[PDB]
Amino acid sequence: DITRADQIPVLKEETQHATVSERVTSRFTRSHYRQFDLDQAFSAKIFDRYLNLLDYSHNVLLASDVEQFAKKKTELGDELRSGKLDVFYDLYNLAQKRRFERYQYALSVLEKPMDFTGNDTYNLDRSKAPWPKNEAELNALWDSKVKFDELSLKLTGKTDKEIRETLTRRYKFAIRRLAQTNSEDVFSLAMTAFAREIDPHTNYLSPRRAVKMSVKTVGKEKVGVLDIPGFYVGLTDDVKVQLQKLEKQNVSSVIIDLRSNGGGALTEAVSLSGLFIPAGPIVQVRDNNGKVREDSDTDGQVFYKGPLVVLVDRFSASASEIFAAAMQDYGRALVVGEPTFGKGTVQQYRSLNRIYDQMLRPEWPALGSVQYTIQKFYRVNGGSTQRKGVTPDIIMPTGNEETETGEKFEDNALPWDSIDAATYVKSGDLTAFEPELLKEHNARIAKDPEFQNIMKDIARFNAMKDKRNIVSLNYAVREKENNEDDATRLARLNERFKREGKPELKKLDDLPKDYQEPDPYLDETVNIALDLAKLEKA
Amino acid sequence: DITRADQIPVLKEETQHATVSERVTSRFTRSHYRQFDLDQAFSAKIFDRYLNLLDYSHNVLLASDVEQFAKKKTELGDELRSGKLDVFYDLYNLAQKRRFERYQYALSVLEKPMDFTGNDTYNLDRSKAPWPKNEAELNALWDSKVKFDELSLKLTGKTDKEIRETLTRRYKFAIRRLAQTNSEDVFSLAMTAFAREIDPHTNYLSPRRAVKMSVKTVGKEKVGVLDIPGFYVGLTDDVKVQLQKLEKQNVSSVIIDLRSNGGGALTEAVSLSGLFIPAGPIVQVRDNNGKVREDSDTDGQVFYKGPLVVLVDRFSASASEIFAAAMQDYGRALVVGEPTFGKGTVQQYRSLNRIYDQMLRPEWPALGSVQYTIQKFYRVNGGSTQRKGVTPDIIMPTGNEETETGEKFEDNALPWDSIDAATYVKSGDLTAFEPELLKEHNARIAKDPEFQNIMKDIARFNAMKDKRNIVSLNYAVREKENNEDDATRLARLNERFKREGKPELKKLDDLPKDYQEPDPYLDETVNIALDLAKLEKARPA
Amino acid sequence: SEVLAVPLQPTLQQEVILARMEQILASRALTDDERAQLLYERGVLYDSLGLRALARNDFSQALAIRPDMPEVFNYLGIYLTQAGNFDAAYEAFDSVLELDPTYNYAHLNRGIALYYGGRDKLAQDDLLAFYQDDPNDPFRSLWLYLAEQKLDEKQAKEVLKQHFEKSDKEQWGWNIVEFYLGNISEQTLMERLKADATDNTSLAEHLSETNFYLGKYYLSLGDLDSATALFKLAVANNVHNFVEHRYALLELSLLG
Amino acid sequence: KSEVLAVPLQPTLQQEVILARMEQILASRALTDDERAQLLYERGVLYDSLGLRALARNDFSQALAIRPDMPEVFNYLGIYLTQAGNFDAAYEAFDSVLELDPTYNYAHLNRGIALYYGGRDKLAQDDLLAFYQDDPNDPFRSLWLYLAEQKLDEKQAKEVLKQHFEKSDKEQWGWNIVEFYLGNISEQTLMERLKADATDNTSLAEHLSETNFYLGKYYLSLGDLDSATALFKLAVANNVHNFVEHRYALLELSLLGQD
Repeated sequence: DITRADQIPVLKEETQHATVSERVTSRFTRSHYRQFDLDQAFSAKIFDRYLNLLDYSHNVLLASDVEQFAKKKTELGDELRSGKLDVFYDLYNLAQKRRFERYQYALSVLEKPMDFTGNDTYNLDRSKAPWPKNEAELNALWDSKVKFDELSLKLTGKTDKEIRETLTRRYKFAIRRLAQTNSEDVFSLAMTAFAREIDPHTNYLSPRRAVKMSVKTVGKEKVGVLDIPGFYVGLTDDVKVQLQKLEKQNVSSVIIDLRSNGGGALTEAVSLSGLFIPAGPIVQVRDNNGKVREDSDTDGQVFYKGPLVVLVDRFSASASEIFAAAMQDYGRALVVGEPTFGKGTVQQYRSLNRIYDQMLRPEWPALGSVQYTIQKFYRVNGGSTQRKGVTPDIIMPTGNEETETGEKFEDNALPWDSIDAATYVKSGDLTAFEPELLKEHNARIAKDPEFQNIMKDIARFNAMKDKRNIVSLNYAVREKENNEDDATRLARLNERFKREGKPELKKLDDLPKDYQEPDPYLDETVNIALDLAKLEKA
Repeated sequence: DITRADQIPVLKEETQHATVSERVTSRFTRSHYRQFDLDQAFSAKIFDRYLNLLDYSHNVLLASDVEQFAKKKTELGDELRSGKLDVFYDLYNLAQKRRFERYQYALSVLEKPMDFTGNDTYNLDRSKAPWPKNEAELNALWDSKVKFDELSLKLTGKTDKEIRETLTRRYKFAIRRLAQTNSEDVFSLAMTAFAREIDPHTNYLSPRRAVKMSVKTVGKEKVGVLDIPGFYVGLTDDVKVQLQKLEKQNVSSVIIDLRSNGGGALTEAVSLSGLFIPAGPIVQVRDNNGKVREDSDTDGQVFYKGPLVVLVDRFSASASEIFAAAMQDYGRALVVGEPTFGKGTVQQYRSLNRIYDQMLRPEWPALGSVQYTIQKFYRVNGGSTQRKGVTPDIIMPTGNEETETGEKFEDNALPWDSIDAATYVKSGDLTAFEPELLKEHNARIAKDPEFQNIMKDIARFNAMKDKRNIVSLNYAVREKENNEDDATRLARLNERFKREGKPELKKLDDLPKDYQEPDPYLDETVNIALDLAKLEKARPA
Repeated sequence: SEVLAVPLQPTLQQEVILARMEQILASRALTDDERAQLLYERGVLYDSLGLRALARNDFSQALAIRPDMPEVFNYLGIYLTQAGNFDAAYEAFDSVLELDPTYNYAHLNRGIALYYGGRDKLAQDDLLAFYQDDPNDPFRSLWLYLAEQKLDEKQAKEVLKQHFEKSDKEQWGWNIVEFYLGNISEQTLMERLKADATDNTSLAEHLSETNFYLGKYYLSLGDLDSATALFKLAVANNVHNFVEHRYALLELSLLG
Repeated sequence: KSEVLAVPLQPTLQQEVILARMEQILASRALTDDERAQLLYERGVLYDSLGLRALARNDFSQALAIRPDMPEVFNYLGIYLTQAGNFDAAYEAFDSVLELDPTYNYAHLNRGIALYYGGRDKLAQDDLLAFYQDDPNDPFRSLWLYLAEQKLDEKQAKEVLKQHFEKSDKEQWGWNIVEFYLGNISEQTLMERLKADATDNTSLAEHLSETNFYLGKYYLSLGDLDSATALFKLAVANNVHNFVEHRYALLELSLLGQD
């Protein structure tokens, strides 16, 4: 183990890294969907992003350490083009030293008596904070951080002797981390600073489940539910199987559940769409050069034709969203739930190896990879799914709030935009039904207690997001919040069990580990699906 | 040995001949320079020609034998196209039989007494004679023929016992010939009948020195003579050599001697021409399809630039004629002698073998060849050399007479015709001189005794060609002609010897074997060349 | 806006097959019979790409292995025709029909050769026989017409008219005949060509054929400028194995 | 239509006997690895020149399998990826050319063209301006640069083209295409000067390949797709297979056929 700054090894670029930088820059500047110019404005931003990778919390580096290298911040494009990585390695070695200073100061602080009876607060988001000007200012910031870390552990029932044991372990480990950092970790972080300024799905990479069916029965009526986990190769076949099976059961309507259904295979979105409509295009795919491909299901056998609801949430991403958008745009299915993720783009990997590397530089290692965006998705009506995602016809109460998840929140996400509509024939309309579906939905959820509680949690989450990043360092204030949190949860559970004829819990920890939350959104979608069945029949 | 008709083997087509006929017909009807249609008119002519091949003298076959097969004369094109050769082999076997009849009759007539006192004649050309009607008529014709053959030998000093020994040998040999004739001889003669109706250089074929220079001197004047035997590959190089050498001497003029120079390489005519003229086309070559190629010498260098005579005769053929015509048309040399042969066309061989014959018919023999005309030559002025040949600027006496030899006398020789003139620049003119050269020439040859005798022989030959084919069967009339022939020759020789200071001959057979006739035409051409030399240095502009 | 195709380009299939054929011929995986067959096939491919010298090489090599392939002599005869050596071309076709007298396309090709070789009656014999073998193929009537035009212009036209009237009139080529007969204008011909073409390859093919016969029509009228352009426009389609492509090239060679 | 037309070019006897000879030599085993990759390169260049680009790519790939550090080979593979519309991979290939040999100038032209068709006009201009400075009297260098600059600023492209002409020695024939682009001569004068300059069918065909392509592009940028289409096909009709103008006349037609 390790007791002083000068025993942290000084990290240096490996002989291949200049070349790898040139190759990465070549790919990103020439082939990326986003057509950015690696000019001086862009170089500065790569620079700022690199600093935030070295010091997320703005409590390790000094403003004078930063201004030293910020003079030449606009030159980073050149540096990257010509494989000069001095700025990246110089800052990284300085950051390692500054980090060891912080951890060793933190170890010293731990011995001091802890007092959590203040009205002080801790900011969890320092990403917009001025850089600290000197050691005193760093030291105040780490007094505050160590107090947060201490109090964090106190609120989980640990003793002062045990807080100091844990944090000693943690801070000593963070120091052993510094010595075990290598050249590739530095290079990697420099290419990440470039990558992520282009878009949030672009990256540099250092070198080295089936469909479920159930039937819900409300009154005398029956609804089939297809629980789809992913758009896996083969899905569309397993769904045929299940649809013929529901036919035998004579179901009034069908729900397709694409909640938390992310990524996946685009072919499967196209072919799955095929099962419910017969037309051409499902999706339009645009490359990095204005060229548009239209993808079609050309075996126009419809296997369903009955009332259809698509159930989606904020985590429905990519293939999911294409399928849901097709069904919406064709007027084939009602979409219910939350606005989806808005993942409207596709990335691809590319090796940085060249076939003559081994021959001309036998001493090099293998070289790793880039991932970059190449295609954007558009709907048949012209609009992209990028950002806006799919907006449901009936939005559950959770959807009528701005969320902290989704492409629209990610850093430098590409914008929404549109192209011309494709040629297509709508299979239904369904806008007729919308005002009665919404009136009956709104009637039912005013009286359902799960929904009533969700409304309450939403009102409360909204009055608290004001101060979301500001945490109290007063142990009493924080215990009282933890206890009202546990008591609310307990009451929520007990309200449920009294309704169900199940025994009340005495305390929250007596709850089984395997306890399944109910699914109000799915339950209410069954009701929505049956409403649709009535209105479609006459 | 062989005493009766029925011991002559009957000849039959071999298994390959049908195929060979199809192949020959295919080449001749498709690729020959002459575009004939193998129709019924053509078939008849092939038929007539085949009869003349079987019986040249029209004294073997009967008119009834001929009419038998003449009914189907127009079918011979079909026969040839499809390899049916029944008419050819039937007539050939009939001809063999009829021939044996004639020879055996001749053996019998031979022992009868000979009387050569009659004033009868023998026609050597029976080629347009009516076919004989019967055996009596055949027998009279062979009485006549055997009398000719007998008298022929008597006039060489043989006795009656020796004439009958010889003609017995000859007629018995002609019979042994018949038995030794094979199928290929028949096929061959049938394809010849096809070939030679197209033109006289076309054929079916059954399966199987340097330039010399001297210098002549008249008065103190000198003339260099290049005696060219042939247009051999390499000639043009050997002639440079000789022209440098003549320069080291100082000659007033040069004679190129192309007498009796036939055939040869066309490239050599083109390149030789190059030595005497700056640039341009020498000859235009036309293929079987109206396409015209122009051949030129593209060196640029003239190696002579001095007075030049080209000496030619009736036997100057093909490459020779091209060279002489170029030199004439460019105004570069004076041409002297006789109108040339008129060989204006080129032939090529083709094999009748195909690469798969050995494999598919292993038992066949090898198959032989055709020769046919593919190109005709034209001069730079447009006219062909075919037939008219090259007409000299000064014609020696034997040139102002129609001769027996030359393309214009050959059977079915293609006609003369012309195309457009090629683009060229005349290097001289020489037309002015023509009437003084001719006046001086005519003065000199009125006084030369060789020339005087040539004109005499021409007058006598010309008054004799009336009955040229009609020979007398009177021994005394024929001995008297042989004796006036020998006496004229003896006098000719003795006139020469008296002039030369040489001893007279007493009789003609006392003459040495190695005796060289003089060359009056070359001597007089030396005089012509020197005349040209004066008139050319006397020209101001 | 005249009527032009994109000049045809080698397809990927034709090029991978060639690459495959080279490997097989380099290998020792072939009988003699199989090799001569493959050399023939590679010749046919190279001809279809316009590599006629490489084709002749593979064809000569085939005959060296087996000298009784009529299919090979037919191509050698074609090449001798394009090279203007009609004389030798006749020999090659005779060889085709000696091996297999039922090899019909030899009659067409010997006829064409005899036509360019200025033996119009003999050409007519071959082309009339080629006609009788498939009278509803209009191109058979067109080549026959070209030969008869040199014998007797007015009677050729009459026989062409009869050949059209007796045919089923189905195949597109009858439209070129209709033009030749005076029944339609040049613009109508072109209109029907575009209507009948479905894609670039069929357009190119139609233009190869059609520009050659238009070219010949104008040449026989004395319009060398129009003939020249038309022959080049036929060739521009790169339909290398059409007889009409081959003889558009030959016609241009003769105008030079 | 009395256009200016050549007889479309045909393989010469020399090109075909060399290919036949190359096949035999490759089938022998008489060759160093260096020699073999060199011969495969040479045979690829020949096949490309005859318009057999898949056979070419095959010989090129085989060459790199023997020696992977031939910049001359990557240059061709980059060209082919350009004609195939795979601009992304074409950039990779050219980068590889210039990594092996940064003095390999024609990679700048070809990467420029690739970036032009790939809708990266500023980057294309960088490569084409560098290609220009290496031989400013080569008019075609000014022409490709102009094509790229036309997308940034039409008025300023034209001004820079005018300057490139005025600086030049004005000797090479291609300056006449530039003169047309600048408004100084008419289409008919261009064609008159083309026939005057051509001496034989091969030079005529070449001039027409080049010239019909730039005429084609001019009309395309005016919106006249019928005239552009005709002109591109007329360029291609010359069968000058290895001209860049032939390759991109084909590509331009492919983009008119898709639309």
